[PDB]
Amino acid sequence: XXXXXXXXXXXXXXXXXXXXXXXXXXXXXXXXHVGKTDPGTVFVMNKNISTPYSCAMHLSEWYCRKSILALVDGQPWDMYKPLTKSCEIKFLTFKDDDPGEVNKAYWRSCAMMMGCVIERAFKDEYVVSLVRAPEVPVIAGAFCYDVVLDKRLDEWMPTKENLHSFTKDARALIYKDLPFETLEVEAKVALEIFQHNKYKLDFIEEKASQNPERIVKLHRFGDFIDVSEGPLIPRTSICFQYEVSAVHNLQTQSSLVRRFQGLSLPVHLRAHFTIWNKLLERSRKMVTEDKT
Amino acid sequence: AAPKNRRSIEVNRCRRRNPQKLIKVKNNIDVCPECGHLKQKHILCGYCXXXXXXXXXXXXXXXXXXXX
Amino acid sequence: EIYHCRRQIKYSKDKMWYLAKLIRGMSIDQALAQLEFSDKKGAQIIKEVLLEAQDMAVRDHNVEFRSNLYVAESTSGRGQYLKRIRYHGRGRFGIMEKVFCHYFVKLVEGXXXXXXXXXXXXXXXXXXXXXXXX
Amino acid sequence: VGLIALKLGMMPLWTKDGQKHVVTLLQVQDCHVLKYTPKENHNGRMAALTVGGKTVSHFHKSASILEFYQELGLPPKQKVKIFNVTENAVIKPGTPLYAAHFRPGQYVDVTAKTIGKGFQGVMRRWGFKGQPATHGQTKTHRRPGAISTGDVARVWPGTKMPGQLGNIDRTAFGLKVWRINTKHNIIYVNGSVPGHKNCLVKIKDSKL
Amino acid sequence: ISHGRVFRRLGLGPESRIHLLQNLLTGLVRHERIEASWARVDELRGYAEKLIDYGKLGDTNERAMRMADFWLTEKDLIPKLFQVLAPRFQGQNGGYTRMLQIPNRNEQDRAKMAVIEYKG
RNA sequence: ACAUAAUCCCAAAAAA
Ligand SMILES: [Zn+2]
Repeated sequence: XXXXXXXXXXXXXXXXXXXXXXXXXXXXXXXXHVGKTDPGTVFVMNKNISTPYSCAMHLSEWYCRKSILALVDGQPWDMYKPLTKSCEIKFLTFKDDDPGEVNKAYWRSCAMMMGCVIERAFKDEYVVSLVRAPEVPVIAGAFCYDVVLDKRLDEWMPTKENLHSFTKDARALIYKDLPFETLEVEAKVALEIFQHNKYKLDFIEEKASQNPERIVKLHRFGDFIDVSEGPLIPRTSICFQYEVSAVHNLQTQSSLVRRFQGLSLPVHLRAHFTIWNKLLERSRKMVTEDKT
Repeated sequence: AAPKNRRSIEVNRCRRRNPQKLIKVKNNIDVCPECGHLKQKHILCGYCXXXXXXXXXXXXXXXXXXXX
Repeated sequence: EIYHCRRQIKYSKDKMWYLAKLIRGMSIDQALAQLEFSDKKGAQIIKEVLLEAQDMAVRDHNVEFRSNLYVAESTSGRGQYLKRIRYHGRGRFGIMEKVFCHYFVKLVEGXXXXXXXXXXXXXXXXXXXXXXXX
Repeated sequence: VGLIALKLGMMPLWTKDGQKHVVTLLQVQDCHVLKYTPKENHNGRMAALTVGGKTVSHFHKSASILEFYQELGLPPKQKVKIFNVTENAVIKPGTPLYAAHFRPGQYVDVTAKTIGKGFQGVMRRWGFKGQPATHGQTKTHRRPGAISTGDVARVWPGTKMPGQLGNIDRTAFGLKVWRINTKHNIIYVNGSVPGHKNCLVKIKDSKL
Repeated sequence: ISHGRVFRRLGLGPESRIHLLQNLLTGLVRHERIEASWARVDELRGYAEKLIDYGKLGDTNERAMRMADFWLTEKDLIPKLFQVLAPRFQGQNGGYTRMLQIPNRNEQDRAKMAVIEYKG
């Protein structure tokens, strides 16, 4: 499973390098960024596939480190979202009155993150087998990560120490400080990469083919790749803590589905350890609910 | 009283640096909820308030001059 | 590298050195905020020096990203001394020396990296085993 | 045999004999046994006595503290103290307790924090006489005066000099208990107690 | 010793302290908001609440009248205090004399600055 | 039988 993951990561890196090469082949472009977040700001630079986060860096280190999301021409985008021609750049943060976008992005980042973690733990033991299902976001403050496993994992029970170890590895990758990557790829090469995952194949085939856009955004964290229609968390330093609350088993059309669920911590801030235990209980209860 | 001998450099440095801890640096910096300017924690902004306080002082002086 | 200097300004060197060591190794932003909200006579001056250093960095060196600038080195020298007469009792005059401080600031591009972390167990187990083999 | 208490106040009492007795009141808010630590060389085992205010939980934040309260199943507590138990037969596992544990007529020792006087002169500490306030005495009035002798250069260690006084642990001995109230959790103790009211105190079995 | 003692000193004598309180309260009731040192402000709060309560007692009552005449000598402050400022606080109890902090400091003594203001 | 902490220079030992 290590050779297949290394070959898939090498094929994804070659496809990302080829797409990036063919898209950035012309390095002559005009990027004008003008808008008022704080009072007015006017800047003009020449680059292709320009990053608004680099403009945040251009302003100062403070607004840079406090940058979470980027509102462009009224449309909310990730800070890694490339800009072209004239654009109006606004900096959206958690403390702002509109938590929704950064919240959704946060939950989708947490789902992805564990998408990597579980896989890495499953790369520790060759006995286990993992197949990723689609993820279900919940605006109630929940996120559900769906997956299916080998029969051996169906026979063997998920002891508490296990999930604790998953949490430890999650925090490990959290303080490892690994930057997220944003790739623009065709549905074809993507289909080829996701061939080993049936649910993702069905996802792309059914949903993405109906969509007029053949350009899909692949978010890469470590050796893990995920499909996202929306913004991602800026860095690994943004997420202070993570926890694994509980799992569920659903039976549909004579098929079994294993759904893992947990919670996340915004703006690197926790009130106390008591309210943390309370957050554990709340987490598990929200897992028992399984909102849809 | 009077000093017995001249102070060495080492003693002077160790005395003037370590125990005083120079100037301890905490974080007083917070972003203003209104204008987004950087100001001190647990304190009113120095941008969107001082101008409104000067405008309120000019309005109070104009009202006190119009009432008299 | 971007250098900036201020001479023939009258302030206590020992007092200015307090805010001089304060911004040493620190990034431009944090140093700016600090010097802004730091309370002393050197705060304003070193703030001016830093601001001018940033202006020179942007205009002269044409730096692409301002976030890639940090403070690599800061130092305070002593200039000439102005001798004044302090009148004391019983017909005696003491000498009041008015000092001067020459502030020097050296900036280098790139991200700031400073590690003061040192593992005690690793350093001990290494230095002891290397000293016992020498 | 002993428990941790909280200083309430003082008040006179009238015995049927007609003799006046000045006593102090020690209130018991809450008591719980937390940890039991057995020992060998000391020939005695330690127990944990705890009096909580339950309010301090949020404004006092620590990993070990909160994890201790949570893992032990103990409610939020303000003050955690230890007690040395010599007798191994009377030792019990973690249990909540009441102020009925004390009986009238029993002499007890009271360990509390002495009133802090802050920085104090040579007077009020060692109770020196000082110098005269008259007869040509200049600025020597509250001064300690001479210290050492010409023979020995350095001053002897432990020499009495002005400094910080109070805010330290002290144990008063030979304090008789006239009576106890179980329902109101009040202890009547004849004697004086160290520190101001509302300060944490300790009631223990005396030695007679 | 400072044990259990309100009523601070601030380097002023008793008469100087009382007069300071009267002046700061004069400016406070006149301008409805003032700027002073944090200590003087925090000390001024209670006395302000007291004068307000005295205004809440009664207009016709002699106790309140002579109290108000004692603290405030100015003839301009009293009617504006009783007729205007008092009736709006009628429902409030501890709801007057709010204290806030000022961002910067003086260029001389760097004294911490604070502002006191009544609820509009 | 003299007046700050002991042994007449450490610790001990034994009687070429
Ligand atoms: Zn502001």
